[PDB]
Amino acid sequence: MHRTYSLRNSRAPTASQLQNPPPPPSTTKGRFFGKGGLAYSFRRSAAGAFGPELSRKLSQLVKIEKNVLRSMELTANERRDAAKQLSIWGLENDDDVSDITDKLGVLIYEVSELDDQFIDRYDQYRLTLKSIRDIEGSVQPSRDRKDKITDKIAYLKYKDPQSPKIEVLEQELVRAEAESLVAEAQLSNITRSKLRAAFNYQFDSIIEHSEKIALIAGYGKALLELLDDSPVTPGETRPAYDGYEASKQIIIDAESALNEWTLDSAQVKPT
Amino acid sequence: MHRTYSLRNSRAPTASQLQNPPPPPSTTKGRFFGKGGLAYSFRRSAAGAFGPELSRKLSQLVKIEKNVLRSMELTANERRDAAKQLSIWGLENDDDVSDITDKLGVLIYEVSELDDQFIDRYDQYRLTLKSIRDIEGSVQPSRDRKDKITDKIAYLKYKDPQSPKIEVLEQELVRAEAESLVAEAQLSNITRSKLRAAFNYQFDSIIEHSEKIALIAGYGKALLELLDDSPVTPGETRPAYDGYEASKQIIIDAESALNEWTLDSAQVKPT
Ligand SMILES: O=P(O)(O)O[C@@H]1[C@H](O)[C@H](O)[C@@H](OP(=O)(O)O)[C@H](OP(=O)(O)O)[C@H]1O
Ligand SMILES: O=P(O)(O)O[C@@H]1[C@H](O)[C@H](O)[C@@H](OP(=O)(O)O)[C@H](OP(=O)(O)O)[C@H]1O
Repeated sequence: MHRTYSLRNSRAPTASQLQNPPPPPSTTKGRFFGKGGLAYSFRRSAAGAFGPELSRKLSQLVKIEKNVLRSMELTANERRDAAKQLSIWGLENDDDVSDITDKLGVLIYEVSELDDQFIDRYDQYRLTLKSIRDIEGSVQPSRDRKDKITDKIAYLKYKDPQSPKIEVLEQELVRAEAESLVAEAQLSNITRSKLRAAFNYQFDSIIEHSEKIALIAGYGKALLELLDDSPVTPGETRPAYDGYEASKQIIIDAESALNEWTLDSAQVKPT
Repeated sequence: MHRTYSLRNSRAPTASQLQNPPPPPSTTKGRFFGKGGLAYSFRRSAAGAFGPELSRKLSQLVKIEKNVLRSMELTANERRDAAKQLSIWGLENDDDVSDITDKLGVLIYEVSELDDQFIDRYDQYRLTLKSIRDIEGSVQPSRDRKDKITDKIAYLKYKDPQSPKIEVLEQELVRAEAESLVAEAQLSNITRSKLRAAFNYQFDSIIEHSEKIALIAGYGKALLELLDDSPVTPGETRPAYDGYEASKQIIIDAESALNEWTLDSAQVKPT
């Protein structure tokens, strides 16, 4: 988060924000529950009511992550349709305009397919989170039994300190305690391992997607440079278009670079 | 698109796809209309029925782009909630685990706010597309009148070649034609200018967002390195955690780098 020490819900402008004023807030921000509907909210609340207490939060996280994946795939499909129909509109235009919008449509198609691949990786990470949820929520009943048996032992001791069940219940409490402390140890180990692996995978997918999208954007801007933005004076003829070969090579190079990209090929250097 | 010349709906694996097998397709791909509901589809169809013919496609593009923006803001809010509640789950864990998941939550919060900024830029680009739609759809009725008047002139000439209305209608046809050819010229000019500017803005926002997300991912992986993934043997104690200062400096550096990022500071070099 970028907030400086102030009560303001506004952050100090960065270098990009200093370069130009930020655009006004989106006009599509309507008034609603802030999420669109209620069925997924009911699912989330059910995850927050019925599940075991100590696993309830992680089950809710898994459900919300599934919602995020659903929304991401839906918006990827919608972006694909938008690119297709944008190029459809650009078909009946100037030949230069038609070619430029067609190539932009292909680039957005690549962006959509890369989004789909990142979505598959994101679902793999979500499955890992589901696995850690499962193991930890199945290790919870050990401590549940420990708490129940210690409460029963306290109640029996208060009611009848000389009851014969005291010794056997004490052995059982010891046994659940040996079952439980070291189970906590194993749970911590597996939680650390699974969390580290899943988040490393997720961040590798994130950086790969970001770098591929950045390369696509750079190639698209270089190809936009090809577009002739010089206006033609009223009443004049249309100059001939000869950018087929240049955009031809540009899209060829974009595909070649996308094939060539590797995890080590990432040029992002954190400091 | 990455498809090689084959009937396969499968693309040759890239270097990243060669490094490891791709994950299986997402398990959340349910059976439905492929989009979730019907109200937005009705809106899109109304955009594809009632509007002027030559502006109908661009109006549909604007509507679909609004749908994309709505979905993007919804998924950004859901990702924000997911990060918050993930860190909420990580609160009651190991102190190292609590700190690492808290910092990851902050990083995903930054990702969400950057998504919101990119969404604002994307809506600015959508507004530019709306503007070009408006001007071009308002220039369409000139050609509509030209076609109507030429049809009327042909019908009148066939019905009565010596009708007195022939000369005045011919002058009006000339006048609409002088109104229309050069209007086509101006429309081509304004379309080129608006499209180039809007797509340059969109691609600049895209590359900025991608680079910021890539820096966030790199810093997050470097911070995940801080996590102690070494398992502890059963029955042993918990080693003391001392990573507060290291993650302290890591998040400080991440914020500093995010402030320092400029458009020229982008390190992506298309070839
Ligand atoms: O004032 P009203 O009667 O409620 O209608 C609004 C506005 O006048 C436009 O018709 C429309 O924007 P466009 O001109 O771009 O179609 C907008 O839709 P929007 O919010 O989805 O943009 C409507 O909400
Ligand atoms: O086959 P169904 O009837 O569609 O139900 C699916 C599955 O059987 C589980 O109930 C659930 O996973 P869990 O066992 O972990 O709850 C999953 O949710 P998910 O995709 O969010 O994991 C559901 O989609």
